[PDB]
Amino acid sequence: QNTLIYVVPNGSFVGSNIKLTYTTTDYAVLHYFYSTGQYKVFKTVSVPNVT
Amino acid sequence: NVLPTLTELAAGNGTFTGSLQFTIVPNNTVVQIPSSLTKTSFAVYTNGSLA
Repeated sequence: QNTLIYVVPNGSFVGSNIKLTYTTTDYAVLHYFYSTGQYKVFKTVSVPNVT
Repeated sequence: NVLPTLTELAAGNGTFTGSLQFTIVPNNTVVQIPSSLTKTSFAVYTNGSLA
């Protein structure tokens, strides 16, 4: 119900990442914060460069 | 502002990317190599100027 799964081939494993973009489910929030740039929020999860 | 504005690659990341080009514009600076050590004098205009 709450799980997201990203699968990449062998060649795309290095730095395989997911970017989450959350948008308001509201018209007023889209309208009133278009200028400030805080009506949609994005973040990323990536495979760490590990030793 | 002729300098490009470094745009962040991600929200709250700390990495800002732009563009920086370089070239060499020759200038004048006389360097004298005496003939007492080479039998032929050398008047050398140096590298130039980094731009």
